[PDB]
Amino acid sequence: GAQRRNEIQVPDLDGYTTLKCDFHMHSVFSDGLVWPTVRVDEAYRDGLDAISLTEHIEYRPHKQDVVSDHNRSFDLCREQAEKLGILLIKGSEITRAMAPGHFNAIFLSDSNPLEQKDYKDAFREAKKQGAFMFWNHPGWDSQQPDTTKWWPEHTALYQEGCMHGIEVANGHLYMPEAIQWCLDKNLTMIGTSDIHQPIQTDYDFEKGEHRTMTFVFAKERSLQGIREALDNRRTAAYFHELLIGREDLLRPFFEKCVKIEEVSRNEQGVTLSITNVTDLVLKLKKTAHDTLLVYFRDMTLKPHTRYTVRIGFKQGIKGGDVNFEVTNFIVAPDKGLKYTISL
Amino acid sequence: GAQRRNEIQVPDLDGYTTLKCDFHMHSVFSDGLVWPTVRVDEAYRDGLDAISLTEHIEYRPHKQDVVSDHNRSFDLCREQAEKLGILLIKGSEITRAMAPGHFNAIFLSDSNPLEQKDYKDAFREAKKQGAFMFWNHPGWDSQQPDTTKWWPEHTALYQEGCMHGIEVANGHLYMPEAIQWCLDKNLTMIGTSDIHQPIQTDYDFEKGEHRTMTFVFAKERSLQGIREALDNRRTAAYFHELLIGREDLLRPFFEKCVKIEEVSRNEQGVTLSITNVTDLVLKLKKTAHDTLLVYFRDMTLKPHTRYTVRIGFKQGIKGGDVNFEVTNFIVAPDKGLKYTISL
Amino acid sequence: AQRRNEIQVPDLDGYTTLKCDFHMHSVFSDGLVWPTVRVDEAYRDGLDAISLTEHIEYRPHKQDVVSDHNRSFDLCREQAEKLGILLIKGSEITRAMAPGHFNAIFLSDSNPLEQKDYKDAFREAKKQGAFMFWNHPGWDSQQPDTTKWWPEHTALYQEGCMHGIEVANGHLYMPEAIQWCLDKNLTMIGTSDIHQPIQTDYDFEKGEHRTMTFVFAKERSLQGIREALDNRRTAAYFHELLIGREDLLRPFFEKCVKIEEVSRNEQGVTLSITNVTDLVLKLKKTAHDTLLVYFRDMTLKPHTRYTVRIGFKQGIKGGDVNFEVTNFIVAPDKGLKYTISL
Amino acid sequence: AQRRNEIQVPDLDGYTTLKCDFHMHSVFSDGLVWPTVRVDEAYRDGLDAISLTEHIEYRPHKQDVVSDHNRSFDLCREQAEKLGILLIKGSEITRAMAPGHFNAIFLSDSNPLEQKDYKDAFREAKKQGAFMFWNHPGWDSQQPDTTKWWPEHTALYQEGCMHGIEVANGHLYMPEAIQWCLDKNLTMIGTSDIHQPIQTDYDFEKGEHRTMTFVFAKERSLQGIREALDNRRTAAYFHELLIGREDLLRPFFEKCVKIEEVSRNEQGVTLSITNVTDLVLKLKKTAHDTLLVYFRDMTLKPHTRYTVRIGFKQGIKGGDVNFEVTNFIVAPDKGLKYTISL
Ligand SMILES: C[As](C)(=O)[O-]
Ligand SMILES: C[As](C)(=O)[O-]
Ligand SMILES: C[As](C)(=O)[O-]
Ligand SMILES: C[As](C)(=O)[O-]
Ligand SMILES: [Zn+2]
Ligand SMILES: [Zn+2]
Ligand SMILES: [Zn+2]
Ligand SMILES: [Zn+2]
Ligand SMILES: [Zn+2]
Ligand SMILES: [Zn+2]
Ligand SMILES: [Zn+2]
Ligand SMILES: [Zn+2]
Ligand SMILES: [Zn+2]
Ligand SMILES: [Zn+2]
Ligand SMILES: [Zn+2]
Ligand SMILES: [Zn+2]
Repeated sequence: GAQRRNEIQVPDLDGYTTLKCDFHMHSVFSDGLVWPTVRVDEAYRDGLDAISLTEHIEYRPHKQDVVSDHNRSFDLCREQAEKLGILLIKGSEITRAMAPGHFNAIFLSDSNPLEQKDYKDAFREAKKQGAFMFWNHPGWDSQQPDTTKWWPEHTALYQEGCMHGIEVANGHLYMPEAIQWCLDKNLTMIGTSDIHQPIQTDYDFEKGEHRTMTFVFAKERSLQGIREALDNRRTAAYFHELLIGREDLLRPFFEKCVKIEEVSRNEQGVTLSITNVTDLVLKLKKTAHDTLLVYFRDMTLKPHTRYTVRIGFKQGIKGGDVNFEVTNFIVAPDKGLKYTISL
Repeated sequence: GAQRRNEIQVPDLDGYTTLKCDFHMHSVFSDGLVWPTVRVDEAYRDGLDAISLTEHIEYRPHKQDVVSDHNRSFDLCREQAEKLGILLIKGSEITRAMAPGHFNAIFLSDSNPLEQKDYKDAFREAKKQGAFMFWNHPGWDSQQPDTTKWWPEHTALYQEGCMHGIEVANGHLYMPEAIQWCLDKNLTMIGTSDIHQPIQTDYDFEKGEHRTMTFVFAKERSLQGIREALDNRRTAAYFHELLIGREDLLRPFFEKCVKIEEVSRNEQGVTLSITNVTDLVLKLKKTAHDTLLVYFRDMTLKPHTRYTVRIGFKQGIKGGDVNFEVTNFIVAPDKGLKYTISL
Repeated sequence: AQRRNEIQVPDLDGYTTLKCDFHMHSVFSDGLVWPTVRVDEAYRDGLDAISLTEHIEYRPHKQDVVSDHNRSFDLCREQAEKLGILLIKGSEITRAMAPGHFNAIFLSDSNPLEQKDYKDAFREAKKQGAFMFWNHPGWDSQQPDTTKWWPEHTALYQEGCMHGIEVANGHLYMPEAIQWCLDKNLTMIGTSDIHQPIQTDYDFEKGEHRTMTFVFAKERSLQGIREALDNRRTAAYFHELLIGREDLLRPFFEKCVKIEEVSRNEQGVTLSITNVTDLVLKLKKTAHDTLLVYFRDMTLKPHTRYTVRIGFKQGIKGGDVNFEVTNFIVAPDKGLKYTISL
Repeated sequence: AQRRNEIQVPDLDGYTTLKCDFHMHSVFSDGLVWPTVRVDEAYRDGLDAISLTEHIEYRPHKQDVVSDHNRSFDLCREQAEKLGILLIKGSEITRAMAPGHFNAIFLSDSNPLEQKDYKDAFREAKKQGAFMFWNHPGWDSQQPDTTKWWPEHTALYQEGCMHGIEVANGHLYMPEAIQWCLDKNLTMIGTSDIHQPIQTDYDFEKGEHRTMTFVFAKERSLQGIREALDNRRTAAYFHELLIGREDLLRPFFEKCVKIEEVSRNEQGVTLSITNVTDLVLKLKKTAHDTLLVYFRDMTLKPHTRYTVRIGFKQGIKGGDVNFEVTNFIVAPDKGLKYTISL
C-alpha cells in the first residue's frame, strides 16, 4: 500500500468528538462502479471516520456477472476498514417506487432478510434488527419531479418507528423541505454522497470540493458512539459550503470555528482579530443592529485565515451588539444562524 | 518575454464581437501594489481585450517615492499594451467622500485636469473631455455601511450628463441595488476588478475563479468600438458565476451558450442533448409548466460539457414548453433569465 | 454528463496522431473499476483508443466476478461506441519471469489463451494474428536488480511473438527496452497498466497524464491503429518524456514549435519560438560556434511564445544554433539533436 | 486577510529549521511589486526570513522611484514585524562578469555601496561586516557556455568578500557552485531572485515552491540566522532537490522518514516507511547483497506511508538495504547514500 490521509479540520463540541461519516454509497455489488475496497480507500483518503456501503437490495444490474448475496460487499471491506481505521456500518438501500421511495437501513446485522416482496416486510425485517433508518433523497426529481412532498406512507413509516432521519443533502442535491420535516418531526438530519462513480469523478477536489457528508457528534469513536449520536440527532449535514443542522448544535459549533480577540479599543471603536481555524468557509451578513455601531455589511472568513475587523462607535456609544447571520450555517430552510459579538 | 494567453471562451452576439474588459484598476502610481506594466501582463494572460488603469486622482500614498503626474501610469503601459494587443483606455478615479463617492472617468485625453479642489470641477473637466463616466462601488460598506442608497448628488450628476453607468459588481462585491438603478435610469451596467494587489493574490485561479469584468458587445475591436458599445449599454457584468445584464442581451447570449439538439423522440417523450460550449457554468431551475411535461427540477451545465436530457410526456401530451430560469443570468435583482425550449 | 479534455499535440504530415492506452485492468481481472469506467476515463482524457487487457491467469475476484475472458470487452462496446473510443480486444498473458508478462491485442477471442503451457497461450494468440508486446520488462517484482533479456524472449521474438516492448508503464520508465526495440525493429509502447481509478494514480491537478502511446496513423480506425503498430509508427508519452525513433521525433518536434525570425542586425538575430502544444520542451545547448551566443538551457512551456536572442560575436553573420531536446528520447540517455540555422 | 502555508519540514536535533529567501527585488530596483508585497508573499509561503536586495547599480525605474538605497527595506519593517517575518537588510552589487553579481546582507546602510569601482562597493560592505555571496554564477547572460571561476573571484574570496555562493537561483540550478563551496568552505545558498509577483514565476497549483534556503539555527532571530550562515548550516531547496553537505543532509533525511519494522519471518521483513514531510523523496537501490531482495527504485510522496518488503533469499537472516536519496544532493551528480540495516 501507499496510504495518504487528508484530515478534515473542524472542531469538537464540548463533551463530544466530531466524526465525519458517509452513510450511503455503492459498489459494483449493486449499481456502483468500483470494487468495494475502493470505498474504504476513498474514506480514508478523504479524512472520514465511518462509512456504510449501502447496496440496493432490489437493484443489482451486474448480477449476471457479480454473483453474491446482500452481505457480500460489506464482507469484502472488513479487513481494509480495520487496517485503515475506518468504522464500517453494515447497511442497505431499500429501493422502491415513490411512495415511500428509497430508504437506508443502517446498523443491520444481516442484509439478506431485507429482500421481500412487499416493501412493508422489507422495513419490518430492518426494524426487527433494530436498524437506524432514514429516508433517502426525498427531493430526487426522478420520483418527485415538481415538488418534494410528504406522503401518507412516510407518515405511516414514521409512526411505525421506521424513520429516524432524512437525507437533507445527497451528493449535489440539497433538499430544504427535509430540514423542516426533521425539525417538525424531531428527526436526524443526514448528509451523504450516494456515490456510484469513483469519488474523484463527482467532486472536483482540485476546486476544493468535498463529498457531501455528515458530521456526527459522538461521545466516542465507535460503532455504538455513532449510533447514540444518530439516535439523539447529534448531527449536521455538510454540503458544498453549507452546514445544516439544529441551532442548538450549530451555534456552539460556530463558536469553536472562530477565534475572536479584541486587539484594541478606544473612543472611536474596537479592533478585533477573527480567525477561521477550520477548513470551512464562513459567510457573515450584517443583521439588525444599532446603526451607531459601524461594521461590515458582508464578510467571508476563508479557511485558516485571520482577519482584522474594526467596529466603529458613532455618536457617543461605548459598545453594543455586533449582529450577523452566518448565512451558510443553515438552521432552518432559508434561515442562517444568528450570532452576536458583544462589545 | 514569455507570453501565455488563456482565452475566455464565450460567444458573440450576431453583429457584434464580445470583448472582455476591466475598466478599473490600480498601480503603485496610486494605491495599487504593482508596477503598471504588470496590469498589461495580467490582462493578456487572462484573455482580456481592454483595460483602463484608473489611478486615484486624490489618493496617492506612495507620492513621496513615486513622483509623477496623473498621466504617467498610462504612459508606461503603452508599449506593452501595443506589443500584447491589449487596448488601453486612459482613465482615472475621482475619489471623494460619499456623496457622491467614487467615480471613474474613462476615455480621457488628459488625467491632470481632474485634480480640482471642488469635486464638481473635477467632474466638469472629465465631462469637458467627453469622458465615459461611471459610479464606482455604490455599495462599498465603508461609505454606505447599512444600505446602498441613491443620494441627491447622484441625481444631480446624472442629470448633468456625468453618469453613464454604474458598477453592478466590483471585485468580490455584488451590488444588486445598482442593477435596478441602471434599469430605471437607462445606464450601462459595469463590472470591474478594482485590483490593487497582484491579480493572483485576489482570485483563486486554481479554483477556476476569474477577475470580475465586463463583457462588451462591440461592432469592432477598437477604442471607438468599445466606446460605442458602452454608450449604448451593450454590456454585461461577469462576476463569479453570475452574468448580469439586460434580458434583451442575456437572452440571445444564452442561446449562443448552449447547443440544443433533439437526439430522439416518441410517444413517451423527447431526448435532447444540450451542450455548454462556454467557460461559463449555467444553472437551470424549472419554472411554471405543464405538469404532464416531465423534466428536471434543477440542472447545472458545466463548461464544455454535453448533457443528455429526457423530457417525458405524461397522460397524452405530444409536446410543450420546457420552462426554466437561468438562475445565474441576472436580468434584474433577484431575477434570473427565463427561457423556454419548445418541443 | 460528458467532458473531454483534448490532448493538443500535432499531426505529422500524412498521418493523424492518435492517443492510445493498450494496457489496463478492471474488476474482471485485478483492476478495481467496472469496465465501463475505463471508457469514460479514456474519453475524458482525450484518448482515441484503449485495450482492456485483463489477466488471463490472474483473476482474484473470480469467486464473485464469474464471467469469462471476453466479458469486460463485451461490456464496453456500446459505451465505447457512444463516445467515439476505439476498443481493441486484448488480454494479458501473465506468467513467471521468463518470459514474464505479455499483452496480446487485436484478438478475436480471449478465452482460448487460457492454457497450461505458456507457449500454448502464445500459439493461440498468434493463431488469431494478435499484436504482441512484452510488458513492463523492468518491473522490479520479476527483475529486481537488472532488466535483462532472457532466452525465452529471444525464442518468442524469433517465433513471431514479440512485436513490441513497453518502454514505459505507468510510472515506470525502462530505457533498456528502447535499445532492444532499436536493435530488433520493434514498436516502443507506452501504457498505464491502470488498476485503480485513473485519478488515484495520476495527479491531474499537477499536470500529470496517463502514460500512453502516440500512434501515427492513416486513419482513425482499428485497422489504422494496427497498421501503425505493425510498422512502428509510435512514440511513448511518459511524464514529460516523449520516447521514439529519431525519424519520428525529429519531424514531431518540428511540428511542436513555431519559429520565426523577428529581427536581425549586425549584433545578431531575434527569433520567436512558440510551443503550440501541451508538451513541455526542454532544450540544452550542445556543441556550437562560440561566437554564436545563445541560451545554455531553456524550457518551453506549453502554449507559450518565447523571444530568443542570438548574438553575433566578432564578425559572424550567421550560424548553427545547436541544441538537444532533452525530453525527446531517441535512444537511452540520448535526446533529439536539433539545429536552427541562422 | 492573512493566510500562512507552513512549510512542513523537520528540525535537526539542536536546531530550528528556518526557511529563508535572501535575494529578491521590488520596484525600488528592477522588480515589479511594491516592497510590502514581498513581505506578504513570504508570510503566505511559510517563510521565516527575507532580504529585499535591490540592485545598487541598476534602478531602471529611478526617474519615477526617486528614493535612496535604504528605502524599500525601510518600507517593509512594520509589515515584517506585524507578520513575524525577519527582515535582513541587503543589496545586490551588480557588475559585469567578472566578478558578476554579489549579494551583501546583514548591512547597516545600503547607500555607501554605490561606488564607481566595484572593489570599493565591496570594501563598504565589508566595513559593515556583511555576509557576502556570489549570485547566479551560472547565469547564461554573463557566462554563456561554461560556469567558470575567475581570478576576480579568487581575489574577492581571499579578501574575505565571499562567504557563500548561490547553488540555486530561481529556476536555475548550478552544480558547479556545489563543488566550489565544498572546496572552499562556503555556504551554499538557494534564492528566488524574484522580480515578478511570486505567483507569476511559480505554479503553486502544481506543487511548485520558491527556490529558497533551509537555515539550521539556534534561534529564530537575525542573529540566529547569521550564525548559521557563518557556519554553513544550510541546505538549498530547489524544485524537488535539497542540496547541502552530507553532514547535514544525512541527519535531515533521517528526520524525514519514520521507519518501522512491522513484521519479520524467514522469508524477510516488512517495513513501514512514512514520509512525514512536504518533500518528495526519491530512492534508488545501490550496491547490495543480491540475496536481499528489495525495490529498484521508489518515490516517497509527502505525508504518505509506504509498506516495503525485503525478501531474504537462500539462507540470509538480515542485511543492508542500501539506496541513494537521489534528490538529496551532497555533491555534483552525487545523492545521499543510506542504509537500513536489517
Ligand atoms: C441514487 As440511487 C440509483 O442509489 O437511488
Ligand atoms: C477600492 As479604492 C481604495 O480604488 O476606492
Ligand atoms: C502490474 As500487473 C498485476 O497487470 O502485472
Ligand atoms: C536576475 As538580476 C536583473 O537580479 O541580475
Ligand atoms: Zn444506485
Ligand atoms: Zn436511492
Ligand atoms: Zn443510493
Ligand atoms: Zn484604491
Ligand atoms: Zn474607489
Ligand atoms: Zn478604485
Ligand atoms: Zn494486474
Ligand atoms: Zn503485468
Ligand atoms: Zn497489467
Ligand atoms: Zn534584477
Ligand atoms: Zn543578479
Ligand atoms: Zn537579483
